[PDB]
Amino acid sequence: ISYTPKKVEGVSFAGRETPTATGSLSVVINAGSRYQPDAGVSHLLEKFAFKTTEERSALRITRESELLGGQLSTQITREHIILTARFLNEYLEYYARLLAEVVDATKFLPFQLTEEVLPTARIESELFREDILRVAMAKLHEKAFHRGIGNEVYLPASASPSISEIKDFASKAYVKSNFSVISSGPDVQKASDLCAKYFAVIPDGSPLKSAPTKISSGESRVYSKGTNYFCLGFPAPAASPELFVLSSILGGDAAVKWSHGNTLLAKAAGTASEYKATAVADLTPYSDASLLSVVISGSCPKAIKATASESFKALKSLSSNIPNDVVKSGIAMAKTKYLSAFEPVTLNAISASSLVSASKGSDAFISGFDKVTPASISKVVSSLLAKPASTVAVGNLDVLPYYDEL
Amino acid sequence: ISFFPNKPMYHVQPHISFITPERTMKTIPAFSRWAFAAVAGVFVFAMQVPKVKTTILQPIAFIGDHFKDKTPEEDKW
Repeated sequence: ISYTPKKVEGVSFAGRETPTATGSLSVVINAGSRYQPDAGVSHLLEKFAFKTTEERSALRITRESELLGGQLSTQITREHIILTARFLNEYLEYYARLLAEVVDATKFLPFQLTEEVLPTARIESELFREDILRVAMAKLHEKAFHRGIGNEVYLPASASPSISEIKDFASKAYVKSNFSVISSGPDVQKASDLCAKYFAVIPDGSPLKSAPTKISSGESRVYSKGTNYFCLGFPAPAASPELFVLSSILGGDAAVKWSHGNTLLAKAAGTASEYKATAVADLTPYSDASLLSVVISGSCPKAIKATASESFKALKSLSSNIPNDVVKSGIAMAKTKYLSAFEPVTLNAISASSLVSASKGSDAFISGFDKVTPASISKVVSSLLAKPASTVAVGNLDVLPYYDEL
Repeated sequence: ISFFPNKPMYHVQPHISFITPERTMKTIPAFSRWAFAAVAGVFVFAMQVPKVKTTILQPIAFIGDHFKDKTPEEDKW
């Protein structure tokens, strides 16, 4: 159920055996927006996936994959670049070869950047900028962390890196010591042998070095005419089961489909503004940091302000003592969410962090949920409220509150 | 020695510009029908010409009676 790490021929491997008819192959390269030299280099390097290699052209890579009936996908986060390809289990060797060729020899033709790669990045950046909530969350991330993981993931409208910079970054990043291989087919030994045989020609460089994360605080404001948002942010140390339990105790999302909820945030909203503003919370683990955020949205700024004050009071109320039933409910919900975040074969923000970390990412993490006690949650909350939080306000700025008025 | 070695069932046939024997074999009935229609139209647009009338239309039975002259001794001066 959980990936088991292994190392063959200097290649990091992590396999999983499932009873299905399909499979998956991915490479998790530590070359995300955290390590980029300039702005937007990681995005363009990721967009260069499955382009004209030294042995094949883009036409071949696309048309012949279509003939074989397979899907090729790419992904970019603030800390990773993921190249994946799902297929029927009968075509493992071909896709292993394709991924190895893409990683190793992916000759960067100067006229492809100005014809196929850059417009796609522009369109993706525009689509991201249209989404208000994603922009607000990115601004909160940038305000909380200084520059380590607080960079800008997508390409800004006023940047244009040369092909030489991308080629240099690719030559410095695509090395045998800077990624791993994730497979979840019905056979593991065969996939392991294939990956060991094929991913052994890339030169063995050295992992990229980045400074430890620097944590601070700050508040940003912006104007909008549509719906209004007010997001809180509490930077936290490396993720622990207590943090997941706290995030599930805060709650915000209903269990039953058409209902309100009995979590602290739901009750705060109900007793504050008669369910005219919704508050949800979630946790985003990282390599050496975490961010717990509370998002309050609605159309009435007065209701948003009132429910924000009520939710802050409710969160502050957790530092004294917690009844056992609340802890049990939070533990159950957190365990359910954490285990349900593993079913898809696509690597989300939770599974990738567990896989990259080699210190019992999932095998012992689940066992640590049942040992959470109210004292531990109280201590975590008390340590969380020492430094001030970071807020982002979107909409009418004369009613949306500051942090000092919460 | 094969286009798409993993799938040897495929092959590439001679072609000029999307002109392939497989497509060429398909359009033959259309060409034949168009030729027949053109021939029929040319026939129908020229059926009062004296040479055609006396050579092709007249000898055919059950149709030559209508396509024959019916002038008695009162004829060309």
